Amino acid sequence: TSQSRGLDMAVKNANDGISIAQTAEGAMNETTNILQRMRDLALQSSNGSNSSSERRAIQEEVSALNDELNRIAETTSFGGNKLLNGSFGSKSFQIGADSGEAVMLSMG
Amino acid sequence: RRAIQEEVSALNDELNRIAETTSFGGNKLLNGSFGSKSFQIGADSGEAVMLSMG
Amino acid sequence: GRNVTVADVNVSTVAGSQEAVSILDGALKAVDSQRASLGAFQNRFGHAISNLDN
Amino acid sequence: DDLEELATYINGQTEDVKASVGEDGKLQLFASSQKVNGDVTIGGGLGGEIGFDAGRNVTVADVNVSTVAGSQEAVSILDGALKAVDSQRASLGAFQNRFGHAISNLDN
Amino acid sequence: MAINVNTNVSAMTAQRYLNGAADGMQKSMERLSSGYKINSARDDAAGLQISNRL
Amino acid sequence: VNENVNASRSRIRDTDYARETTAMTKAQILQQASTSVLAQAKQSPSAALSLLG
Repeated sequence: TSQSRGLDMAVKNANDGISIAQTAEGAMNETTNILQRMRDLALQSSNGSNSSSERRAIQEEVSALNDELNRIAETTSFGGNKLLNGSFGSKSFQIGADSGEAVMLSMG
Repeated sequence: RRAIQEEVSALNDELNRIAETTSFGGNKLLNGSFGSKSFQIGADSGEAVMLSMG
Repeated sequence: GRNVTVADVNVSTVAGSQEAVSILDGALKAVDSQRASLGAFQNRFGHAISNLDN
Repeated sequence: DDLEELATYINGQTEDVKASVGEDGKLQLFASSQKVNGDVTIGGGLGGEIGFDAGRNVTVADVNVSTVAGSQEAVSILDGALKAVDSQRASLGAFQNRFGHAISNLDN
Repeated sequence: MAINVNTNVSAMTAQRYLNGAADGMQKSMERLSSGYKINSARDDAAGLQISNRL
Repeated sequence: VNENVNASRSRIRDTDYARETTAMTKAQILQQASTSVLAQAKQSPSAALSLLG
């Protein structure tokens, strides 16, 4: 019964590990969409039909989106526990009924 | 030339009308008194975005 | 060099009208630039809405 | 990084203090009375450039929301307030469980 | 739990959350007839003012 | 003068079919929303029947 109670704590802990990476990856989904948009803008600016002025217009879009990428990195969090700012590091999720049965999760 | 000028002056007076009357619920936008305001788009304090219209 | 804006646009003479065509060219760039600046802000907020909802 | 992005970056980097920007663009910090003791000492080149005044004590009653600076500070005040009420609730809950075991032990 | 007769605190909890559920659907069912989130100052205090101003 | 007066009268009195039809359809959806919620609202006292029964 000690093992049984520990297994429920392991299911609960593993569920938390699932949700923590779910929130982190969901923010990564928008980051992919933003970078694809900035790649569309980058290809557009490279055209020789664009004079100086429209290149400033693309830069304004790119700079605004670039500050948005830093925004998502520094604001995404799990109940105040920041994820994508690089301060999470490697943390272990204990998914066993005995001490020392964790799994290491790290994101850059 | 004064025929064109009279219409140009009317349009110029219209530009000042658009700038001075365009408002968002009594908050004028294009008259230059808006300045820079922080739009809070986060679930925690100090996560706002600066917007400014000249 | 004397400062001239859209208010001082006086097309009653060819000199004033020739300058006028150039003055509004400078004004259209100012309006288009801030419109594009607002448009970048709007797209930035649209992506923020998707991320916040996600 | 402008002031608003600087406030976000300070928020992500450390969780002890919370940064925000006022009406005029003035970076206000908030050191919760439950997490820190004594005054905060601010140094560095950025601290000298921005300039930082003395520490004023605020509470939930002192919350003024008629200004955007007051509302940005308000979110931080009630975050330390929510953590304060939740801290005592856990203490009471562990106490209810403790006498739950005491009642059963006394019955045996 | 001493099995009692005069007190039924389990049922008091049941009707308390029944009260919250019955009220909760009343707000939604009112909101859907009218089509408005803010049917009164209860829901959004300032949201009522700015919506009325708009 | 008659042509311009007629145009002015149309702007003041003659209906706008683009706007009026949208208002009619929106009102139609509004009533259908009201009948649906009213139908669900009439069964609320039936939830009071289960307690004593």
